[PDB]
Amino acid sequence: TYLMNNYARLPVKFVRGKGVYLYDEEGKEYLDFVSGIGVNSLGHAYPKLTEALKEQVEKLLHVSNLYENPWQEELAHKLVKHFWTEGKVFFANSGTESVEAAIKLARKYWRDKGKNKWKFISFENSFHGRTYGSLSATGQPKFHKGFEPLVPGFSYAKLNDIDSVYKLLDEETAGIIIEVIQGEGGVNEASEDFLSKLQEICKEKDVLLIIDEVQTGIGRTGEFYAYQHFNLKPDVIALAKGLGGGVPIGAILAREEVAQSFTPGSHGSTFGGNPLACRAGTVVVDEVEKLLPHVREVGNYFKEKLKELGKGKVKGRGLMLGLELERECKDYVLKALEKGLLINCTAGKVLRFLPPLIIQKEHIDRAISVLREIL
Amino acid sequence: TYLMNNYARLPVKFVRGKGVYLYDEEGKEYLDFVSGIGVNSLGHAYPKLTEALKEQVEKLLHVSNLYENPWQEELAHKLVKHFWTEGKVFFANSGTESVEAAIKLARKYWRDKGKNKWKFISFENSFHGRTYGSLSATGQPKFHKGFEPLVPGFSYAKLNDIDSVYKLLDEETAGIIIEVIQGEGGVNEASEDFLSKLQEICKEKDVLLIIDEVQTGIGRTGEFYAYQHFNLKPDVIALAKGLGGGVPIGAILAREEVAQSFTPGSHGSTFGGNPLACRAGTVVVDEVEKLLPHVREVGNYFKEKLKELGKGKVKGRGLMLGLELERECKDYVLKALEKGLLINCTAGKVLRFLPPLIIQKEHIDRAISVLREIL
Ligand SMILES: *Cc1c(COP(=O)(O)O)cnc(C)c1O
Ligand SMILES: *Cc1c(COP(=O)(O)O)cnc(C)c1O
Repeated sequence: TYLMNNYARLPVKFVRGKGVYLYDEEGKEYLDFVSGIGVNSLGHAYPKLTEALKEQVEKLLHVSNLYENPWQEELAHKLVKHFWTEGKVFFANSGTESVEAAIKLARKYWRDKGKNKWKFISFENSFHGRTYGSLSATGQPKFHKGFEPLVPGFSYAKLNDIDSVYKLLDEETAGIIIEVIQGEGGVNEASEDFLSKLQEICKEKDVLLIIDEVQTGIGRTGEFYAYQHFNLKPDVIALAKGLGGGVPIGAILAREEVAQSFTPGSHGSTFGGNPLACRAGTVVVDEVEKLLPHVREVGNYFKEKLKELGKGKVKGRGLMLGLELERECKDYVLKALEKGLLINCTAGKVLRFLPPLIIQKEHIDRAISVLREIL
Repeated sequence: TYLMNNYARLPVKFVRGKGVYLYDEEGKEYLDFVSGIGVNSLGHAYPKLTEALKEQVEKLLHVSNLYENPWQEELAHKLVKHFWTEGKVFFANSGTESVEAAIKLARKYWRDKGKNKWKFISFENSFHGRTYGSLSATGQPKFHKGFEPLVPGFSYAKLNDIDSVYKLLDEETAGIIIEVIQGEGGVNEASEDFLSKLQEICKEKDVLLIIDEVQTGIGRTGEFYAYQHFNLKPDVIALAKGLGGGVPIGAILAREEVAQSFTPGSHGSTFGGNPLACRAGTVVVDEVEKLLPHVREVGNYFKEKLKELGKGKVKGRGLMLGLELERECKDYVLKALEKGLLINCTAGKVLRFLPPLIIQKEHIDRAISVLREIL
């Protein structure tokens, strides 16, 4: 192999996909309940997306941000129209690049006011990216192992433990970074009470609330933005994964007053906001908005069916669900694979389900059927 | 606007490209000598690239590195074939993500060996990216302002000043990061003598040599990798931009021994190595190696014509050229634009030229004529 050994790849290779199914060279069909880790929001070979991309490829792939990028304005408008207040967007290429932008925006925001707030409070079991800024925010030392020193200023509180947050907070704290639901961390849900308090603290202590919606964003949980389940009012949010339906894209959306700190030359990206990614993003956002009622309906159904299995605690909401097992779930992933079902195991014993947002109840029953056979 | 104000965009809206030409919303035609900052290596609507991408879009966009990605193997193989020794590749989505991966690999490398080397020496006027790790390596304080503290351990020496390197090198130095030719910094060329000694220092002081080829890589300077002009032997190189011909992609290539340190779970990327990016890279790499002789010839032709204008010092190699003017080049960019020519101004007074690698002499003459009339 000419590739570095940083991944633990499953012994399977796909060549094509269509709808919620993937196929290997052998022609064997696989029901996809991982969607490339919540990236293939519209499944594979989605007609509207496929046709749009084929057209864009022949027209213009990239010109860079040296020039005006109208397509960025169009997509941004659709993202901001769903935000709780007036806001602006900066486009990136991935979730980690998006979190990086949010951290830089938060720090410069206070510096612009002549205030020395540069610290951040994130949470244990969180995952915000692998690049240095995002890695420092990621509350999992195992991922830090060998790369220290990280960016100074990051401390880790505990999810649903408001007291752990108060303890790490001081007058030098720029922001609090959190995932409404921690995906990679085991589909851990921040409670309404905790989130409500977290918001109050940010208003009270004058600290920015930064929500990482890279995994929960764009309809994944049953609302366009997961923060909307609790009427939260984030200062900045990070987005990626499902936003591009398979095409690499990322973005941060900040409220007007905060966005102002991203002045000319303060930050940028070469590939960021290229016409291909924005074309894909435009298709996805319009489609997810129409699918939301279905995502809520199919999601509730899927959660109910999981509870019926009586094989562990069911976590999450919408189509970001988990099944906490008593044993390590690594082996179940292999057994499901042999049976033509793609599932994921994270946090050691939590099966993570991230099917495409176009998933139907019939496909759900098919997946539940396999689970009942292997658990 | 719905976009943050972090860019200083020229008032031109492109909508389509064909060959080495771009067309804006008014249908006006522009000869592209910037190629989106050296990204559109094969120009726009390149037949072979377009057909390959359209075919890929219909089949598979993304599966994630949870599974085997054969397309990653194929592209890596082609990139390693041109490397000076045996190595491995890690795929990212941008140049900044690539430099970040390199910094991480270098630090973990020494940790695996039981050693305490975590510092890096980079150079003034260098540009390696905007995310925290890369931002720390970037030797331009103006890009740091408001974002500190950065990742600890970075110091900046002076290009072609070997003594400035010694004054910063100690036993805790993990590696030296450099651009063979600093593009963004003003197309600054590292001398053969300097690079020779720098290579010497690394071997004798036992420090890793990391060359950032995001801008110089993939044929831009006449050779597949710019370091080949000096028979250098880097431990790690970073690539991006032109590698994808317009599609976002990035990567680091490291010789076998260093690559070993990227163990399972140590690093990763959700979008990294997706089939769309790899299909693009595969086409570009095959086409570019066939263009190398052409790049060298048209490149030398262009450089000579630039010298003939007698309007400044000509810098660069191959098709990465610059013209250092007596005063700011801000206005000339606009004047050239008005005359249907896209050029770039960097380092305040350096006009940078990065035409597509398929550019021909007839096209060069066209650009030269415009330059003669405006300079
Ligand atoms: C997956 C994920 C990331 C990383 O996204 P990348 O595109 O791999 O950089 C960051 N934050 C959260 C919450 C994620 O789920
Ligand atoms: C352009 C450039 C980068 C940044 O690449 P991005 O994709 O914008 O992160 C890094 N290093 C060098 C040498 C570059 O020219």
